[PDB]
Amino acid sequence: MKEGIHPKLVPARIICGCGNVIETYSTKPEIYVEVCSKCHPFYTGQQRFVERFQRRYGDS
Amino acid sequence: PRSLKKGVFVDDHLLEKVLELNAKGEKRLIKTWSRRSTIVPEMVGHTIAVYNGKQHVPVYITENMVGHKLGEFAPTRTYRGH
Amino acid sequence: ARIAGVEIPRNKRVDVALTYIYGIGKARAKEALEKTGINPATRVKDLTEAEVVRLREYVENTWKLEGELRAEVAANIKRLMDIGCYRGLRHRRGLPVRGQRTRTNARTRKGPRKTVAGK
Amino acid sequence: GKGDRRTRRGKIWRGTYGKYRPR
Amino acid sequence: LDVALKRKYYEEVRPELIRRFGYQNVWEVPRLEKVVINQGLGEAKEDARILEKAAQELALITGQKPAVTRAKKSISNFKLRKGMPIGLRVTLRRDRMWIFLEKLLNVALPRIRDFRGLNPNSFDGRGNYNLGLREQLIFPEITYDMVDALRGMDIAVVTTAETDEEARALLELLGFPFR
RNA sequence: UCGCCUCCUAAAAGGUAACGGAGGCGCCCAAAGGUCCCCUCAGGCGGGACGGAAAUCCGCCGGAGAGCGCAAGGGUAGAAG
RNA sequence: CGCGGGGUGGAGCAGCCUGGUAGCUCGUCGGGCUCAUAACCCGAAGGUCGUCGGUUCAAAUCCGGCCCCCGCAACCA
RNA sequence: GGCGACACACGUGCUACAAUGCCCACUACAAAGCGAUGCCACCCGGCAACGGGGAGCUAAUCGCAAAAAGGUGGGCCCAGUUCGGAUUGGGGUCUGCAACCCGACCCCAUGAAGCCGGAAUCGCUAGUAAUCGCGGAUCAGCCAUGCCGCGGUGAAUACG
Ligand SMILES: [Mg+2]
Ligand SMILES: [Mg+2]
Ligand SMILES: [Mg+2]
Ligand SMILES: [Mg+2]
Ligand SMILES: [Mg+2]
Ligand SMILES: [Mg+2]
Ligand SMILES: [Mg+2]
Ligand SMILES: [Mg+2]
Ligand SMILES: [Mg+2]
Ligand SMILES: [Mg+2]
Ligand SMILES: [Mg+2]
Ligand SMILES: [Mg+2]
Ligand SMILES: [Mg+2]
Ligand SMILES: [Mg+2]
Ligand SMILES: [Mg+2]
Ligand SMILES: [Mg+2]
Ligand SMILES: [Mg+2]
Ligand SMILES: [Mg+2]
Ligand SMILES: [Mg+2]
Ligand SMILES: [Mg+2]
Ligand SMILES: [Mg+2]
Ligand SMILES: [Mg+2]
Ligand SMILES: [Mg+2]
Ligand SMILES: [Mg+2]
Repeated sequence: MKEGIHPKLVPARIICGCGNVIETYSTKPEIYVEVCSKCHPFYTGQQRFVERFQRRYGDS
Repeated sequence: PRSLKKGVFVDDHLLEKVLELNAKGEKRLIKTWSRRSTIVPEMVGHTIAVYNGKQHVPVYITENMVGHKLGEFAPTRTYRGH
Repeated sequence: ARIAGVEIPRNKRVDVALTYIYGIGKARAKEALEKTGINPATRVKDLTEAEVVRLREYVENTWKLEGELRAEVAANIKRLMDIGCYRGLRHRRGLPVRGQRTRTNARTRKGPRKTVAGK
Repeated sequence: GKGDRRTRRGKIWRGTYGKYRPR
Repeated sequence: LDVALKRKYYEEVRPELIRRFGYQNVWEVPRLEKVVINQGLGEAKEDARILEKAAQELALITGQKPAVTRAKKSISNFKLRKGMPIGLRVTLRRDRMWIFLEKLLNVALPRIRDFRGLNPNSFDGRGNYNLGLREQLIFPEITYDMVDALRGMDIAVVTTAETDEEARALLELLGFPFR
């Protein structure tokens, strides 16, 4: 690289809602992150949050 | 809407030709005037001829017609833009 | 700090900073501050990064929210459109649905007034 | 405002009671 | 040089890849060369200052400052005089590729609003994969307190895999969320 | 119409006429000049936020159909770009 | 066929020379004042610029042909 | 079924665009008129609408009843906002044989136009105009912001 003009790219430690993210190798060490994904919330470990009327009215 | 626990309401002169078909073995065309009536699970698959004010409209019934009164699907006036 | 989606709120207050979330307001919120046992009248500018991650992961993982919620309302209509439902014809070709008269002001649901010509 | 049904001031106007106008 | 994905590529990506298609030679393996980020900014035509803040931002998230594309030919329908800057574009590879790529998967993508997956049809038929971003503040180095305007980029991912399924495999086992 | 340039007429050297067929010139450039090093096009197909036929990117294919300030002709990437 | 000027919202006229951006009066439409109409007042709409091709990055604008328009001219014989 | 259509045009209105203001707690001060085919105290479930029960009164006896502005304390800090409550999703509740067309109401989410309105133009001279609640008719319910009444606080200004 052209010595001078680049960002410094030191190893970092980064966080998320889960445990720490390890590798991190980044400009500006020690950043926080609202959502990283290895969760088993959020789409990895899938999980949710026609259907209704045949239940509620069925006898009533 | 319809008070829950009081129905739900299907005009029983209509229900009387569907539990007369779905739990019969005969299953074919029907032609009503009762749009005030709620719906299946026991009519879904039949073909009811609904009334608009002027004549009898055909509707096929599916599971996404969850609890819609029978006139939600046979509208009452004509526009066609211009 | 950030909540559902990102939807970063800040200074104002903590109880209102949640109105500014889509899918939440003044009711789905004032409860979820005692669910985390959190004083409302404090400000998202100052509140422990501890008590932030209760809320962040409380609400995202409580119910349908900003993204998945608008996702829900959308295909709820293409359900009513594409189906022939009356309430959904007033969508397929764009008019008021529940009740009111259309010989006068629908100018919210009907777009700005497009004058034409008189007899 | 006299038409915010979700307030005390608007429930008085409409004449109804609720969570925001109890008795 | 120890970067976790560079590690994870060699141990547990290559093996599962060799035994999945069956490779005579060690080089026939799909290898990950030259991911390239391109910020198309017509949004800086008369304002020159929009670019210099954009590039300080993009470098902050790649450890290289980008080079500046300039306008190939002059086109009228949009202002576009024939020499102007219309975007930034950085080629990063070779362990800078990785520390960028690994970061993107952990933090960036899961921070994308509503994220039901990465559409898996962007394979260009000779085994490279490109995708586009909306906002810049999904990366860790972007504070929401330095975004003067929201603007995204296109991302190229070049791969030595002669076909797309091997491109598909190389990237999946690398940890790429598809549909 | 009147001088200069390009093509054809022009009969494969040159030259060749008509109130024959068609176009340009009366400038421009301090870099659009010298040199040394480097680079290679138009176009098409696939891919890619705001990008639409064509702003930018990435892939393959592309021997010159691009470019060479301005008209045409000749020339030209093994460069004159 | 000869020279010259032109063709632009419904009418009439600018804009074209000097490429980027279509304007003025009237009319038309919606609303006012009026018992009512006109006048008057407040808003609005409305066009690819004869046409085809070329030029340029971009064409009402520059270039060629065509087409209509007005004007001038066809003398010695 | 329609009278409830919707490219649009006008009349009478309501609610607003906010800090003399919004919200929440506590706390007061009226009149008229209705109601034993009804008005429902008080208890219980319910966020609530409402539903259970149930006491009283043919009613200066009992009930609709809380009057609201105001008062007190406190929160919001000039922000399309805790202004504003239009539109739409979902969940219910009661009337009624029935609520798609086409009902009222409660709750959760949504928060739209609107930052005092061109030419024009209306009402009002005193307890009036403004602003705030309340009742009644019709009436199952109700599209009431309407109509007829009731009291609360309470201006400005008329040379001519
Ligand atoms: Mg209604
Ligand atoms: Mg209607
Ligand atoms: Mg409000
Ligand atoms: Mg009422
Ligand atoms: Mg009402
Ligand atoms: Mg009452
Ligand atoms: Mg390849
Ligand atoms: Mg010769
Ligand atoms: Mg003579
Ligand atoms: Mg009817
Ligand atoms: Mg009527
Ligand atoms: Mg009204
Ligand atoms: Mg008023
Ligand atoms: Mg009395
Ligand atoms: Mg209770
Ligand atoms: Mg009463
Ligand atoms: Mg203000
Ligand atoms: Mg606005
Ligand atoms: Mg109805
Ligand atoms: Mg008087
Ligand atoms: Mg008021
Ligand atoms: Mg009534
Ligand atoms: Mg009323
Ligand atoms: Mg009333």
